[PDB]
Amino acid sequence: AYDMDGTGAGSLEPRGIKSSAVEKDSRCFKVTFVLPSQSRLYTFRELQNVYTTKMVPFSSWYAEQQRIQKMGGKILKVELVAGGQMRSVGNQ
Amino acid sequence: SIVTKSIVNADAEARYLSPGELDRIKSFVLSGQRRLRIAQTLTENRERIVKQGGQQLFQRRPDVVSPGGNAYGEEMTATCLRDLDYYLRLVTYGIIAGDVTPIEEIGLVGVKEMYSALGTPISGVAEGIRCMKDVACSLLSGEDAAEVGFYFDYTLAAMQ
Amino acid sequence: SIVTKSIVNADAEARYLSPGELDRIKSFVLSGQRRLRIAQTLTENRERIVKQGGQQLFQRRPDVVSPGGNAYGEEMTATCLRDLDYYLRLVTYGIIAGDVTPIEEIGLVGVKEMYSALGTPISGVAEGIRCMKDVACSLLSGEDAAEVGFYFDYTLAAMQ
Amino acid sequence: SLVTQVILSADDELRYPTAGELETISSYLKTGEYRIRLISILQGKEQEIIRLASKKIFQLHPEYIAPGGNASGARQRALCLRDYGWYLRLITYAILAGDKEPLEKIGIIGVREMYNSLGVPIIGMIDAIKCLKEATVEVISQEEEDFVAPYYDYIIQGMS
Amino acid sequence: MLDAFSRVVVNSDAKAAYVGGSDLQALKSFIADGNKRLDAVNSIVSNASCMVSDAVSGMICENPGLISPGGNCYTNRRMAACLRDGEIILRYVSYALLAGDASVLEDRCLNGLKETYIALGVPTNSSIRAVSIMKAQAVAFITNTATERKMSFAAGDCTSLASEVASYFDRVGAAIS
Amino acid sequence: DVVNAAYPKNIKNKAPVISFDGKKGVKLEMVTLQTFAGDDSEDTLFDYSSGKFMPQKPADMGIAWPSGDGRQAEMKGGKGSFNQPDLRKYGPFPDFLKRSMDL
Amino acid sequence: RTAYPYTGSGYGSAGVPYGQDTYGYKATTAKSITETAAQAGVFNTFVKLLNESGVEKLVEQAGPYTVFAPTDDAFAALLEPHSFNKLATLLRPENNDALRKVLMHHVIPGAFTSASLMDRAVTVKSLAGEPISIMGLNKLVTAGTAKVVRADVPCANGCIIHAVSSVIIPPNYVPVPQPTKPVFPRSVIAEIAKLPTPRQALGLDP
Amino acid sequence: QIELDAAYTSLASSRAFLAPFAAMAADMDIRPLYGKNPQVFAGQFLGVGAGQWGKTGADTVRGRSRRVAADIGVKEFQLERVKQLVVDLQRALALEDAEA
Amino acid sequence: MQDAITSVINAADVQGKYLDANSVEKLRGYFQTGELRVRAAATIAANAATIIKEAVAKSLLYSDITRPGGNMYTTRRYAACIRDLDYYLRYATYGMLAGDPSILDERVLNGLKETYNSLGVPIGATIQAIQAMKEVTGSLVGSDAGKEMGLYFDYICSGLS
Amino acid sequence: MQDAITSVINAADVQGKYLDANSVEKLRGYFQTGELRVRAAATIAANAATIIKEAVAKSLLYSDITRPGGNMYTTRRYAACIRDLDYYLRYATYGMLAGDPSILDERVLNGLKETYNSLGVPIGATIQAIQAMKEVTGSLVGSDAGKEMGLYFDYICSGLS
Amino acid sequence: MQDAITSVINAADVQGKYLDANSVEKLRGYFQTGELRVRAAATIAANAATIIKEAVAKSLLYSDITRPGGNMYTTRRYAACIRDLDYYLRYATYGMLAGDPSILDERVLNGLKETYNSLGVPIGATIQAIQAMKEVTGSLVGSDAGKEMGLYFDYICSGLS
Ligand SMILES: C=CC1=C(C)[C@@H](Cc2[nH]c(/C=C3N=C(/C=C4\NC(=O)[C@H](C)[C@H]4CC)C(C)=C\3CCC(=O)O)c(CCC(=O)O)c2C)NC1=O
Ligand SMILES: C=CC1=C(C)[C@@H](Cc2[nH]c(/C=C3N=C(/C=C4\NC(=O)[C@H](C)[C@H]4CC)C(C)=C\3CCC(=O)O)c(CCC(=O)O)c2C)NC1=O
Ligand SMILES: C=CC1=C(C)[C@@H](Cc2[nH]c(/C=C3N=C(/C=C4\NC(=O)[C@H](C)[C@H]4CC)C(C)=C\3CCC(=O)O)c(CCC(=O)O)c2C)NC1=O
Ligand SMILES: C=CC1=C(C)[C@@H](Cc2[nH]c(/C=C3N=C(/C=C4\NC(=O)[C@H](C)[C@H]4CC)C(C)=C\3CCC(=O)O)c(CCC(=O)O)c2C)NC1=O
Ligand SMILES: CCC1=C(C)/C(=C/C2=NC(=C\c3[nH]c(/C=C4\NC(=O)[C@H](C)[C@H]4CC)c(C)c3CCC(=O)O)/C(CCC(=O)O)=C2C)NC1=O
Ligand SMILES: CCC1=C(C)/C(=C/C2=NC(=C\c3[nH]c(/C=C4\NC(=O)[C@H](C)[C@H]4CC)c(C)c3CCC(=O)O)/C(CCC(=O)O)=C2C)NC1=O
Ligand SMILES: CCC1=C(C)/C(=C/C2=NC(=C\c3[nH]c(/C=C4\NC(=O)[C@H](C)[C@H]4CC)c(C)c3CCC(=O)O)/C(CCC(=O)O)=C2C)NC1=O
Ligand SMILES: CCC1=C(C)/C(=C/C2=NC(=C\c3[nH]c(/C=C4\NC(=O)[C@H](C)[C@H]4CC)c(C)c3CCC(=O)O)/C(CCC(=O)O)=C2C)NC1=O
Ligand SMILES: CCC1=C(C)/C(=C/C2=NC(=C\c3[nH]c(/C=C4\NC(=O)[C@H](C)[C@H]4CC)c(C)c3CCC(=O)O)/C(CCC(=O)O)=C2C)NC1=O
Repeated sequence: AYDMDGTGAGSLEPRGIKSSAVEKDSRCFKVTFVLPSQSRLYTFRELQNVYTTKMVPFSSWYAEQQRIQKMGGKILKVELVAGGQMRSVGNQ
Repeated sequence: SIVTKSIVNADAEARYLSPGELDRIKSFVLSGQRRLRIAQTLTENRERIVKQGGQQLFQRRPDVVSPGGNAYGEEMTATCLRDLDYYLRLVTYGIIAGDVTPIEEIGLVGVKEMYSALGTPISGVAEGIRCMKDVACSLLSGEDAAEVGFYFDYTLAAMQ
Repeated sequence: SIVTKSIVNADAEARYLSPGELDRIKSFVLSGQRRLRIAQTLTENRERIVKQGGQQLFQRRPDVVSPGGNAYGEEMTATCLRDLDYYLRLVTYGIIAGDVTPIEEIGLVGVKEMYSALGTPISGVAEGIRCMKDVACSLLSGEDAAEVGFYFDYTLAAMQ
Repeated sequence: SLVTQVILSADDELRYPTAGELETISSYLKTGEYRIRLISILQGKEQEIIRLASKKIFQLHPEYIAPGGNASGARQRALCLRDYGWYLRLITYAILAGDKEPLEKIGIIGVREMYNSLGVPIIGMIDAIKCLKEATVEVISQEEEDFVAPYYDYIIQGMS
Repeated sequence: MLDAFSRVVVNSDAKAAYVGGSDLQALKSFIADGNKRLDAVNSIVSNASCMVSDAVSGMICENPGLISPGGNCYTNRRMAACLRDGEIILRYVSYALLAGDASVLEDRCLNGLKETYIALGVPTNSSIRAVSIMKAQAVAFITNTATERKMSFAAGDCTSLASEVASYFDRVGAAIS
Repeated sequence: DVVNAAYPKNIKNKAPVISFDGKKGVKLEMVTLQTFAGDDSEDTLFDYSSGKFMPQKPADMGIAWPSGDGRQAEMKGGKGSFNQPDLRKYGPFPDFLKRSMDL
Repeated sequence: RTAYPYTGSGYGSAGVPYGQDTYGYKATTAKSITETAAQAGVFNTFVKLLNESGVEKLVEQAGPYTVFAPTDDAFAALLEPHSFNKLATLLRPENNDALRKVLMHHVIPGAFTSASLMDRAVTVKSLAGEPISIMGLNKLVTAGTAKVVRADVPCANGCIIHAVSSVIIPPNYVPVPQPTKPVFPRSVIAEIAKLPTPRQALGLDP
Repeated sequence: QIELDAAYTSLASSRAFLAPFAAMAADMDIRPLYGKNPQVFAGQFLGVGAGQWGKTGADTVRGRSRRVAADIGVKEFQLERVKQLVVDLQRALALEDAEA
Repeated sequence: MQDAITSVINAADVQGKYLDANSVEKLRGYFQTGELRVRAAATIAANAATIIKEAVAKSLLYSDITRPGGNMYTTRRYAACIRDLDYYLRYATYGMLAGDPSILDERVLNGLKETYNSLGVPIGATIQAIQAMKEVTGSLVGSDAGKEMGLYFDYICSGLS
Repeated sequence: MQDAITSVINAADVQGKYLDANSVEKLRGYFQTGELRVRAAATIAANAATIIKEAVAKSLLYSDITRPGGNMYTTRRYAACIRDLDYYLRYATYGMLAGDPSILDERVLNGLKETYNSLGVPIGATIQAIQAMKEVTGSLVGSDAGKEMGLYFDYICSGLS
Repeated sequence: MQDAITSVINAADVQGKYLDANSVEKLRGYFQTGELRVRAAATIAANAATIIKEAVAKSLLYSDITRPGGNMYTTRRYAACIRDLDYYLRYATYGMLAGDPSILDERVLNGLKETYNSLGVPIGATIQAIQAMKEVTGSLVGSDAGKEMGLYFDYICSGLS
C-alpha cells in the first residue's frame, strides 16, 4: 500500500526511499531542475536535454528529489500545484 | 469516503462512474440516516468506551502500566488513554464516511514509525483498540455491531 | 568481508581495483593475525559473555522474563539465551571478515519481520546485545575494545 | 579522496558507514602526513623529473619531434613539458587523497577524445606516462616509489 | 438600477443564455428566505432615526476636532447636513438590502460622493466612522443582539443577511475612501 | 576624544533654572534636564540573547552553491615549473561550473 | 493571414513555435508572497508585521491565496481619530494575539483576480475565521473597506496580491483594553451592605 | 516577556487537550507486571539502572505538557539574563550622575 | 480532492473537535441531495457525446475560429476541442457528485489558463462553449439538478477566465 | 561533494600549482582530527534512533504542532518527521567525517526551505528540533566532537532559515 | 520541424487556399538549390571531425579556458566540448538541407542559453567557436554553400546569445 508500513532498518525489504504519501495520493509538484548526466563520457550514448520542468506526484517527489541530487543535479524551483496543506482527509 | 474514492477510481480510468459505482453512492446516501445514528451512539459514550477500554487494556497488559512500562505513572496513563480517545474518534469518522479512508491517512499511515519512535509497544496499543471494540459492540444491536466492530478490526489489522 | 565487497564494488564499475582498494586488502591481510586473536578471545568466553549477557538483560528488562513476557519459564529463557549465542557468534564472524557482511545477511536482514512475527520485543533483544557488549569489551584491551564493541553497536543500530 | 568514496558509497544505501568502512577512513587518516611528506619530495623534483621524461619519450619516439610530427616546433614542445607538469601535479593530488579520482575526474575521463581532436597519438601519450613513471624511479628511493607506483600504472590502464 | 433577480439576468445576457434550471435554484432560494429579508429590513428602518444620531455622535466623541471651530461639524447648518447624509446612506443601504444587489448603492449613493467630499472639504476618515457604526449596528439588529432593544422574531439563523448588510457598508466605505 | 577635562562630572547641571512662585524669591535650581536621547551605538555591553538563535548562512557564491567552489577564492601556495601562459584570456570566469574540479 | 496565430510544429502550424517560445510547460519566475512584496518597496510595514507576528509562515504556504496587503500609506493612514481607538492598543508588545487575527483577515483562500470579479459580489471568510465580502462592480473591486489600489500581482503558488488603501479590521473584533490596575475593595462592610438581603427582596424592608 | 506569556498559554492549551483522557484513565485499573512488590523479578527496574536518572529528574518524563515546560525554562532563562543586565546598566547610569 | 463529507470532516477535525450539530447539519443537507446528484450524473453519462455535440454547434460551430486561421481549424485542432470539452463535462460531473469543487482546481484549473495562453487558445470562446454546455446540461437533468451541475461549470469558467 | 582533502586539492589545483606548505598544513590539521571524527560517527550510528527520540521529546513533542491542527498531527505527518529528522542527523554525520559542508547544500539544503514553504512545514519548529538534536549530540560524542558535529547542524539551520 | 516545403505548405494551408503562383515560386527556388545543399551536406559529413578540430584550435584551443580554472579544463569538460560542438555542426547541416531553421530552436536553441548559465558555460567563447566553425565550413562547401550553411550558424549564435 503506502510506503510506511513498518519498514525501517533491519527489515526484509531493502532499506530504501520511504515517502509520506497516503493511499492513491493526488498531490503533485511542479519542479524545475538541471541534471547533468556525468556518465556520457564513458558510455557515449546520445545526448538528451537535462533542463526539465515537469509535474511529479507527491507520492514520488521525495524519491525524485532525493535522486536529482544523487547525480549532482540542482533544483531551481519546486511548487505544490495540486493538493491542499495541513489537510487530514482528502489527499487521496 | 466511498464517494471520493469511487470517483478517483473512475477518475484514473478516464471514464465516468458505472452503475456499479453509481448504484452504491445511491445506496450509501440512503444509508446515511442509519450511519449518523451509529456514530451518534459512540459520540457521547466516549467516557465509558475509553475508560472501560483502558480497563481491559491494563488487566491484559499490566507491563505497559507497571514501573518500566511506557504508560507508567499519572502522566503517561493519561496519554495512555488519550490515544484511545483518538482512535475511537477516527472510528466515528470511518462510520460516517463509510470507509477507513479517514482512519487510513490519520492514525494508520506510518503508525508503526511513530510508536516505534516513541518506545511504545505497538502490539500493546493494538490490544487497547480490541478492548474498546468489545465495549463498543456491547452498546449496539447485532446489525450495528457488525459495522462498529468492523472498523476496529481493520485498525487492528493495520496496527501490526 | 572487505575482500568480497571491494571486489563487487569494482566489479560493478567495469574496472579493476584502485590503490585505495588494493592497499587495504593488503592492509587487511596483515591485520589478519590480530583479528584471529580477537575472535579467539570471544570464542571460548561464550559461557561468560552469554550468561552474563543475559544477566544484565533480565536485570534491565524484567518484563520479558516475568509471567507474560516472551521469555517466560524454563523453556523460553533457554531460547532467550540461545539468540544471544547466535549474535555473539556472528560478531566473531564479522571480526574475522573485517565487516558486518556476515552479520548483515545473517541476523540482520529482515530481523524485524522475524521478531515481530514471533511476538518478541525487538527492543528487548537490542538491550540484550548491549549487555553482551559491556562484557565483551571488558575482556579485551582498549585497542581491541574499539573493534569488538564496534560490531555490537552496528547490530544495535540495525536492530531498531 | 578516500573518505569521500566512503561517504558516497554509504550514502546510496541510506545508512551510516559500517565497521569495515570506518577502518578504511581511520587507517587512511593515520597514514596522513606520509603522503604529505611525500608530495613535498615530488614537488621539489618536478623540474627534476620532467626533464628526464623528455629524455626517453623522444629518443623512443622521434616521429613526434621530427618535422611533420605533432610536437615539431618550439611552442608545440613548450606545452609538451606543460602536460607533464599537469600530470605530475595531478599525481601529487592522487598520492595525497589516497585513491584515483583526482587522476580520474581530471586527466583520464575522456582523455582520448581530447588528444584525438588535438592530433596527439594516444598510444604515444601512454608511453609518455610510462616514460614519466620510468623517470620518477631515479629521483626516488625504493621505500616510497612502490607507494607511488600504483598511481602511475592506473593512468596507463585508464588511457587504453 | 438592478436587484437580485435582474443581476442574474444581465449575467445571463453576458453568456447569451436563457435563465434555465441552474440559475433558478439561486433565485428560488432567494425567495425562500424572502420572509427573512423583509424581517431584516424592518429591523433597520424601525430604528433608523435613532441609529443616525447614534452613529454621528459616536464619530464626534472619537474625533472631536469636527465640532472644533474651523472643523466640519462646527456650524449648526453644517451639523444638520451631517445628520442628513448619515441617513441618506442608510436609505440607500436599506434599498440595497431590499433589492439584494448593490447597483443602486453604486449608481446613486456612491456616484460621485468621493469627489463630492473632496470638493466640500469633508474629512473622509470620519465619513468612514459615520458609515461603519451603522455597519456595526445593522449587524447587531439583524442578528437581534443589540444590547438595549430586542425585537420579536420567529427564531432561526440570520447570519447571511448580517454579512450581506456588512458587505454593502464596505462598498460604501471603500468608494469614499 | 575625551578632551573634556574642562568639563568634569558637573557638566549639565544647568544652574540658572529659576522659578519665582510669585513676587518672592527666585528659588534657584540645578536640575540636570536630559535630552530626547537614545545614544546611537551598536553591540553594547552584554549579549541580551537567550536561545532562539540559528541565523547564520554563508554568502551567495553566484550560480554554483555557497562555499562549494572556493577553489577560485583561495590564496595559493605554488604554480609549477613549466606553465605556458594563456594568450587568449576570454574574461575571468564565475568559477566555470557548479561542478568542481573533482566532479 | 489570421492574427490570432498559434503554437506547434510540423504541418498545420502557423510559423510560431509551441507555447510561443518553444516551452510547453514554462517554469515560473515569480517569487512567493512576502518577497514579491519585499521587492515592491511599498509593502514594508506589511512584510515586517508578518515577520514579527508569525503570520508570515501562514502566507508562505502553497495554498492559493488572495492577499490584500495594504501599502504603508494605508498603515500610515491608521492615524484616524476613529481608527486609532481600536488599533493603537496593538502597538503594545504583549498584544501580538490580536495582531495575528487582524493580519490574518487579509488572506483569502483562493485566487480571486480582479478580472474574475466582473460585476460579482461573493463573500468568504479569511484564514482568521470570519467572513469578508469581496465586491467587484464598476471595476471598483472592494474587500470590506479596502478600495483596492493596484489590480493584481502574480505570485509563486498561483497566489495573487492586491494593494489596498486601508487596513481591514475583522467584523467581530473588539479592541483590547489598555493595561489597568487590579483594584480591590477596601472594606468588607461596604459590600455586605451592598448585597440585598432576602428580607429586602420580598419587600419586607425598605 | 510577551513570548514567555505565549508559552504559558500553550501549556494551558496542552493540558486541556489531554484532560478528557487524563481523568478518564484516573479511574482505570492499571496493574503493572513488575516494579512494585519485591517478590517479582524486575531486573533494572528495582530502581532505575546505571545513569538513566538524568541531570534533573523531570527530563526523563515524556509528555506534551512536560515538553512545553522545558520550552518555558529555556525562555525564562533568557528573560532573567537580560533583566539582570538592566540592573548593572542602571547602576552605571546612577554612578555617573554623582559627577555633575 | 475532498467531497462535501471530506470537507465537513476536515473543518471539524482541523479544530480537533467532534462533529457537532452544525457539522452534521450540513452533512444531512448533502445526504438529502444525494438522490438528485446520481440521477444527474446518470443522464450526463448517457448523453455525454450528445451534450458536447449540442454545445459546439450552438456556441462556436460556425464562427471563424472554425474557419481557416481561426483557432480550431485543422482536424487535429478540432478533435482536441471535443476531447477538451469532454473533460469539462466530465470533471463537472465529478464535482456534482462530490459536492465540492476541490477536484476541479486540483486536476483542471491549475496550469489551465497558463496553458491556453501558451498554445494561444482563445479563453473567450472557451468559456462560451462551457456556458453553452452548461445550458444544455440544464435541459437534461432538470432545473435544480442543472443548478447543481451549473454551479461547477461557471466555477471552471471563473477560474479559467 | 568534496571533503576537506578534496577541497584542499581543488583550491591547490584551481591555481595550477602543487600542494605547497599551506595546502598540506590544513591537510595535516584534518588528519589530526581523523581519529576524533570516526568515533564521533561511530556512536552517532549506534544511537541514531535514541538521539532523534530525545530531540523531539525535548523540543516539539508536546507543543500544539503535535496536537490537532498543528503541523505534525496525523500519523503520516508525525512519521514523516522522524524520517525527516533522520536525514539531518545522518547528513550531519557525513559532513562531520568529510570535514566539509558541501554535501549538505548539495543534497539537503537546495530546494529545502523552498519545499517546506510549499508543504507549509514550520521552519521555526524545524530549526529548534535540529538545535535540540544538536544538544543531545554533544552529549554522546563529547565536547570537541560535539563542536564538530554541532558545526554542521547550525549550517543546516542557517541555510534552512 | 518544418523544411522549406513544409513551411510553404503550412502557410498556404493555414489560409485554406491552394498553392498559388507565389507559394510555388518559392518552392521552385528551393528545388533549384536542392543540388547545392546535398553536396554541402556531403562534404560536411566527411570532414565532421576535421572541421571541429580546426575550429577549436583556431578559436579557443590555447586560451585560458583551456588552462586550469578555465571552463574547459578537465578531460570530461574538454570532451564535452567536441561532443557539444558536434551538435552545432550537425544540426546546422540539417537546417541547410531542410532550408528552414525551425529544427534548431525546436531541438537545440530552447533551454540552451538557460542551460549554459546553469552549468556556467561561457556563452562568449561558445559563439566564437561556432563563428570559427562557420569560417572553416565556408572553406569546404564553397562560397554560396558556405553562405547557406553559414546562415544557420549565426542563427544558433543569435539565439544562443
Ligand atoms: C445622493 C447622494 C447624497 C449624499 C451622500 C449626501 C451627502 C452630502 N452632504 C453635503 C453637504 C455636507 N455634508 C456634510 C457631511 C459631513 N461632514 C462631516 O464632517 C461628516 C463626516 C459628514 C456627515 C456625516 C457637511 C458638513 C455638509 C455641509 C457643507 C456646507 O453646508 O457647506 C452635500 C453637498 C450638498 C450641498 O451642500 O449643496 C452632499 C451631496 N447628500 C446627497 O444628496
Ligand atoms: C463617545 C461617544 C460614544 C457613543 C454615543 C457610543 C456610540 C456607539 N454605539 C455603538 C453600538 C451600537 N449603537 C447602537 C445604537 C442605538 N442603540 C439603540 O438601541 C438605538 C436604536 C440607538 C440609540 C438611539 C446599537 C444598537 C449598537 C449595537 C449594540 C447594542 O447597543 O445593543 C458603537 C459602535 C461600537 C463601538 O465602537 O463601541 C458606537 C461608537 N459609543 C461611544 O464611544
Ligand atoms: C519677587 C520678585 C520680583 C519681581 C519679578 C519683580 C517684579 C516687579 N517689578 C516691579 C516694578 C518695575 N518693573 C519694571 C521692569 C519693566 N517694566 C517695563 O516696562 C519693562 C518692560 C520691564 C524691564 C525689563 C519697571 C520699569 C518697574 C517700575 C520701577 C521700579 O520699581 O523699579 C514691581 C513693583 C510693582 C508695583 O509697584 O506694584 C514688581 C513686584 N520685582 C520683584 O520684587
Ligand atoms: C492602547 C494605547 C495606549 C495609550 C494611549 C497609552 C495610554 C497610557 N498611558 C499610561 C501612562 C502614562 N502616560 C503618561 C503621559 C502623559 N501624562 C502627562 O502628564 C502628559 C500630559 C502625557 C504625555 C504627553 C505618563 C507620564 C504615564 C506614566 C507612566 C510613564 O511615565 O511611563 C498608561 C498606564 C496607566 C497607568 O498605569 O496609570 C496607559 C494605558 N498606553 C497605551 O498602551
Ligand atoms: C535529504 C534532504 C531532504 C529533506 C530534509 C527532505 C524533506 C521532505 N519533507 C517532507 C514532508 C514532511 N516533513 C514534515 C516535518 C515536520 N513537521 C513538523 O512539525 C516539524 C517542524 C518537522 C519535523 C522536524 C512533515 C509533517 C511532512 C509531511 C507533510 C504532508 O504530508 O503534507 C517531504 C514530502 C514527501 C515525503 O515526506 O515523502 C520531503 C520531500 N527531502 C530531502 O531530500
Ligand atoms: C542467527 C540469527 C538468528 C536469530 C536471532 C534467530 C532467532 C529465533 N528466535 C526464536 C525464538 C524465541 N526467541 C525468544 C527471544 C527472546 N525473548 C525475550 O524475552 C528476549 C527479549 C529475547 C532474547 C534476548 C523467545 C521467547 C522465543 C520462543 C518464542 C515462542 O516459543 O513462541 C526462533 C524460533 C525457535 C528456533 O528455531 O530457535 C528463531 C528461529 N534465528 C536466527 O537464525
Ligand atoms: C590536466 C589534463 C590536461 C591535458 C593533458 C591537456 C592537454 C592539451 N594538449 C594540447 C596540445 C598539444 N599537445 C601536444 C603534446 C605532445 N606532443 C608529443 O610529442 C608528446 C607525447 C605530447 C606531450 C607530452 C602537441 C604537439 C600539441 C599541439 C597540437 C597542435 O595544436 O598543433 C592542448 C591544446 C592547448 C594547449 O596546448 O594547452 C590541450 C588542452 N589539457 C588538460 O586539461
Ligand atoms: C490520531 C492518530 C494519532 C495517534 C494514535 C497519536 C499518538 C501520540 N502518542 C503520543 C505519546 C504517548 N503514547 C503513549 C501510549 C501508550 N502507552 C502504553 O503503555 C500503551 C500501550 C499506549 C496507549 C494505549 C505514552 C506512554 C506516550 C508518552 C511517551 C513519552 O512521554 O515518552 C504522542 C506524543 C505526545 C502527544 O503529542 O500526544 C503522540 C503524538 N497522534 C495521533 O495523531
Ligand atoms: C542538441 C542541442 C543541445 C546542446 C547544445 C546541449 C548541451 C549540453 N552541454 C553540456 C555540458 C558542457 N558543455 C561544455 C562546453 C563548452 N565549454 C567551453 O569552454 C566552450 C565555450 C564550450 C564548447 C563549445 C562543457 C565543458 C560541459 C561540461 C560542464 C560540466 O561538467 O560542468 C550538458 C550537460 C550534460 C552532458 O554534457 O552530458 C548539456 C546537456 N544539449 C543539447 O541537447
